[PDB]
Amino acid sequence: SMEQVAMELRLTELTRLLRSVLDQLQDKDPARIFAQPVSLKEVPDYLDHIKHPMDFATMRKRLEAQGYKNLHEFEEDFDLIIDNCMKYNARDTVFYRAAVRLRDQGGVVLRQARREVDSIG
Repeated sequence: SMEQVAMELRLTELTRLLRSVLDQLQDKDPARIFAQPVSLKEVPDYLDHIKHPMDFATMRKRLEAQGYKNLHEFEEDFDLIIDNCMKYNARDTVFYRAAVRLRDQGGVVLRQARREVDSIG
């Protein structure tokens, strides 16, 4: 149908916008602390602590499968990255501090993307 195509074009554009948003969020992690999943070889007990792991590579895979339907779902995953880290690592750690900085710096980027997604529909 012609509607299903029109939808598919919107999803594609949302995917295009969320791709730029992801690139901007990931620039705020220059140390690449959140680039890849926490290693289960190197942190064997991780899943006893964190029930829903997340990282930028895993968000990228979902993004390119057009698996984000709206900005809310995308933000849930970003928030997992941050909130997982702040629980698993203690306050006086390079890792916790990196998440606080990503949260603060990403907020600005997420603030504008919400307006762009409301604006462009």
